[PDB]
Amino acid sequence: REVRTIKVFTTVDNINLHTQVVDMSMTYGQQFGPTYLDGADVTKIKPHNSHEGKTFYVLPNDDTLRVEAFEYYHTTDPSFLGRYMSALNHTKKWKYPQVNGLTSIKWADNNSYLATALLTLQQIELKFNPPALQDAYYRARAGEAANFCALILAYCNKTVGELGDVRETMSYLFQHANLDSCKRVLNVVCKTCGQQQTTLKGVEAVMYMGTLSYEQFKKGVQIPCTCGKQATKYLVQQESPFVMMSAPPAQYELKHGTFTCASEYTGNYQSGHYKHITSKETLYCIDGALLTKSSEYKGPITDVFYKENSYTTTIKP
Ligand SMILES: Cn1ncc2c(Nc3ccccc3Cl)ncnc21
Repeated sequence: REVRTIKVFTTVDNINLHTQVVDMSMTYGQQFGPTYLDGADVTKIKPHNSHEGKTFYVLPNDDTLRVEAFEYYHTTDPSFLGRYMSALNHTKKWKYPQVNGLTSIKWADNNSYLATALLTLQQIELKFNPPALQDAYYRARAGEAANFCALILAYCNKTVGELGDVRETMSYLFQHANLDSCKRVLNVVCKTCGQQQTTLKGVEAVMYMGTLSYEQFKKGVQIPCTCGKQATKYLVQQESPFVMMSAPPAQYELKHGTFTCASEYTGNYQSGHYKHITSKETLYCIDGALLTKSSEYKGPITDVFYKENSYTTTIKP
């Protein structure tokens, strides 16, 4: 019969704010359904004076919100916002030191794979299609990386605390990147079967699993033919700002100025730790918040990133 009310804003995207007047006697839950304040689940909290004028996230439960959510995130996955908020609640508590002019993450909750991915993303040319991802990437480049990390988690369907794979993370993120112009032309040659050429576009044009060396891919790599015998696969043409070469972790020597950055993986599928090696004026090894320099580097490398623009082979088949 006596009611206290505050004004708050609800949103799915943090750009379109929708005015609400809420009753302080009931929970946010009772009023909006699942509600979050800066990542924290406030579904079962009651509105408080300090809340007046703040923005709360809600799940998209009307047509306007569904459209906004889709336009912002480019996903219709009903669990997405929940998982993002959940992740954000953890990532907002992590530390993001500047290390050698790059935003890193101090180790917490098995986040070594995310630190490595975050560092990599700052050194290759990539534009994301979902406004959420692109906005968050710009802020992460500027030093505020908590949202970006939470979004990477939500898009890769990974929970805070779980061991992650960098190659898999890059692959999922790449699905949301504009890589439509990227083109790869391959040739596979059999002394018996002949020469078979393949054109790839998009994510598949910038990724390779089986060798770390971009040079080796240009020169030719041995693979089975349908004939049963050994054929040569080699890169004919590449049009992309970068390429990613991956392989199961093995001892490998990184030579200064022959690549942009690399992932080191110590461990197996059940446990392990990533470190990031970048080529600048010398070799930097970024391990979360820790930085070491060296002229040479030899370690279990699993991904290497190289710069590219437009490459044509000099091989005449
Ligand atoms: C021997 N081994 N252990 C892991 C692994 C791998 N993927 C992976 C999975 C989880 C975390 C990190 C990575 Cl690199 N790919 C190839 N060989 C691998």
